Amino acid sequence: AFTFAAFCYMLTLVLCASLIFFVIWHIIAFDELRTDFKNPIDQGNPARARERLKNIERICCL
Amino acid sequence: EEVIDFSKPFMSLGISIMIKKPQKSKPGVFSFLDPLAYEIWMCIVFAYIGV
Repeated sequence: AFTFAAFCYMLTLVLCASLIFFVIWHIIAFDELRTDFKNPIDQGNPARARERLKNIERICCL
Repeated sequence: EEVIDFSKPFMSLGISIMIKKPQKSKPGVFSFLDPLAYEIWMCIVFAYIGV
């Protein structure tokens, strides 16, 4: 029957979706980082270098 | 019965337990939680956390 442990399990079940969301966000951000890294890292254009650096910083902050 | 003769019992009985009558217990510290079971209180705490 309903008890303290069952309620704990329900609440953890609801809160584990958040962890799944967080890890999915992690892997998406790291896939973007890989797309930036494995792709040529030439920074000849100052604007391109600044944009890439700010993207990296933004993802790290996130 | 080996030396005298009895009648059929006029009163049957047996061993039993005597206790002091339960009294109005002196109220305990934290008797204000008694209306709800401890499990309800803990579920309340963790529902607060979860919300």
